[PDB]
Amino acid sequence: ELKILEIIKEAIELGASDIHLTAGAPPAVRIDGYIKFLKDFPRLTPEDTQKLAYSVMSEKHRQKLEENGQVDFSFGVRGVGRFRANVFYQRGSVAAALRSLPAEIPEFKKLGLPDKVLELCHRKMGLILVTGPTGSGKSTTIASMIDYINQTKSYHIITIEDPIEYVFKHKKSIVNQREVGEDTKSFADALRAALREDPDVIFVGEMRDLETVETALRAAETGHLVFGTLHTNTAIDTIHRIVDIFPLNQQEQVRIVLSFILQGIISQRLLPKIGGGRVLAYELLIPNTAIRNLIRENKLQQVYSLMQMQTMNQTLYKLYKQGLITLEDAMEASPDPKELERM
Amino acid sequence: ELKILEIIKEAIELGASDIHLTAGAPPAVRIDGYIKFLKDFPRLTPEDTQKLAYSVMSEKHRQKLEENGQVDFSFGVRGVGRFRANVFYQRGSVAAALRSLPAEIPEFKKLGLPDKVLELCHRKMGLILVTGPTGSGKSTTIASMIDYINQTKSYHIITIEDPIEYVFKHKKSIVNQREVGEDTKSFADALRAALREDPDVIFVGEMRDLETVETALRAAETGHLVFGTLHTNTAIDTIHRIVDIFPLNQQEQVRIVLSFILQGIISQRLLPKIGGGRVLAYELLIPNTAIRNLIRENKLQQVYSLMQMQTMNQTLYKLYKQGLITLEDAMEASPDPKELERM
Ligand SMILES: Nc1ncnc2c1ncn2[C@@H]1O[C@H](COP(=O)(O)OP(=O)(O)O)[C@@H](O)[C@H]1O
Ligand SMILES: Nc1ncnc2c1ncn2[C@@H]1O[C@H](COP(=O)(O)OP(=O)(O)O)[C@@H](O)[C@H]1O
Repeated sequence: ELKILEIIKEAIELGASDIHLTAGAPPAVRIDGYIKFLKDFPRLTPEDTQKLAYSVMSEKHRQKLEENGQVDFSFGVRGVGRFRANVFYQRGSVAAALRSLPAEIPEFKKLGLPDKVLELCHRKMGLILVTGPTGSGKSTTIASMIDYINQTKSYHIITIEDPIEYVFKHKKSIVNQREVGEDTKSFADALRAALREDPDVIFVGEMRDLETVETALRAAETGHLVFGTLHTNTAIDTIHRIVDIFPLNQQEQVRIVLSFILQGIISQRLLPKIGGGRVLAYELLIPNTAIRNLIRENKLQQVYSLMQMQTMNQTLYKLYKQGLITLEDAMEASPDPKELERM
Repeated sequence: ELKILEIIKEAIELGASDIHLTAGAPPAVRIDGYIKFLKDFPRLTPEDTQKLAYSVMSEKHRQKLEENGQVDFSFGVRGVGRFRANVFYQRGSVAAALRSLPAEIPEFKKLGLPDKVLELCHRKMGLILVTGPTGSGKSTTIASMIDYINQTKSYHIITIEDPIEYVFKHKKSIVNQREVGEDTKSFADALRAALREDPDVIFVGEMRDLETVETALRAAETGHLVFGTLHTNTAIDTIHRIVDIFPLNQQEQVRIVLSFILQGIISQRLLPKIGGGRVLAYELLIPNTAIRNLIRENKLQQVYSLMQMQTMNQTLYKLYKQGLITLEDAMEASPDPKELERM
């Protein structure tokens, strides 16, 4: 009767985002943001949610659920696509929460970014940054850029992910994708090796460690175009954030580096549309003659003024000068009420 | 059908720099900077890239690919020459990236350095430094110097490398080459022993550690001519860099030492030629009566002024006073626009 290899069917048939298997309820499913218990066939599940859970768990996983009452892993079904699971000892039993992994990568056009971004991928070496609150298109924006490359250039692209969100088909180039925690054990002892694996483009899924940003930066300035992703929210704060987290025995030299190596910056926030709902706000900073020198001299604040590539407001407005984002959401996402309200 | 001992053939036949074996593609190859998939015979490789990988891996290697998802090692084929590999768990499989190791050492003449450099090797003890951005001839410049010696002197030369780039034929002297990570486990507990092995010339491939530079310096001032390689870019900054990284309870005495022991300095940058492409820029500092005393008194900046052996610009120009390096690259490599532009 009960088979996870089939529970996933009725879920993918309804278009669920997440499916949850607990102990007292019948397999559940998250649809349109709601939790609905699919009693369609399965009945209140027994503490043998451990049975279904194993019909997916290897051994380095099943034993891991024992050291600590939980495991975070990804597995693939030849049926539909790939899923992300997280089994854990819930209330003296076993509970699982399978998510879903993107089988297809979006056409950069569909994203929303300008036709300027597709030029960054065409650079030769530097530090392309994509920042925003968790849930703002970062992953997608990156996979569209890394995939645009994989299509038009003859490179060996190397990505260090946790977990591998999007996957890549070998096209005009050879892609190598290592999952931090399954293929290596860190972004460092993986980015460290990326250095000596002849990769043309490196990719760190997350850069919240000194040593990580340390190398992400040493690599960016050694011949490779690296893509990094901080959780900031604006341009000014980004470049600021990375230089600040460095001992002050050369916080300026770092400003110097971040000025010779910074290839681009694109912060994002996913606001709603009076359509289906998704549209994207953002701030794009493409260094020039002045800002380059500015950053180094740290005449920061003043650089924001030269920004006639596009402040977050010249954008928070541009979406409304048409009829998409309402005035309040153009504020509940606006990095500054003051800058706007004058439009 | 598939045999790494043969994949290397078709690669060396095309003159590739790197060859890459991934999982979805057919063995690939990096030619003229490009990634080309040699479908010549091999077909889309199966996850049995682990089979080819092992037809090269010993045991202290195959097991190492298990502790961490990667191994960095060198192996030799009696066919052509020696190669550098780096196998790693890529996307739940195994991926390899074999490079290539120089079978022959260049005639010092072909390098580009003046006829002054070949005199340093003839000194009796001191600290010969070769610095530059990774990719500037350091390895080659050194192997040409260490080999010029091996040819004209009756010495026991000892080199501590990681990895052994160039190899040496016993000529008028006996060469000993230890690979850090295979023969010993460090530049220190290897340079420490070099001290008591009666070597005439010592060689540290990399000196980015206190203890390392500590001994590289204690050895240089104990009777041996040692060759070191920092990643700096100019003379002034070099000697500066090494003294600064020393607790300030005698940063001057260190300046003192670096002034009695500094035998020479030659920073490099590989610029392009309107020919095939490679020509070399550089800054050469051969201490004298003044600079010796200068360094100690730390009247640094002023020493740069006595430099009528050759500033980086008197060079960045000398290449152009002929017709090789264009004016902009004579700047995109120039350690200072100001110093030049007056030529
Ligand atoms: N530019 C965009 N426009 C509309 N929807 C987007 C855009 N970027 C991402 N999304 C959608 O938002 C969701 C999550 O985006 P994602 O990048 O995976 O989160 P994160 O920013 O943490 O990496 C996905 O369902 C994705 O399709
Ligand atoms: N003086 C030079 N002139 C022209 N080409 C050079 C010179 N020195 C090195 N090269 C070439 O540049 C490449 C790398 O130089 P190498 O010294 O091995 O890198 P690194 O500076 O990191 O040690 C090699 O292919 C080498 O033949």
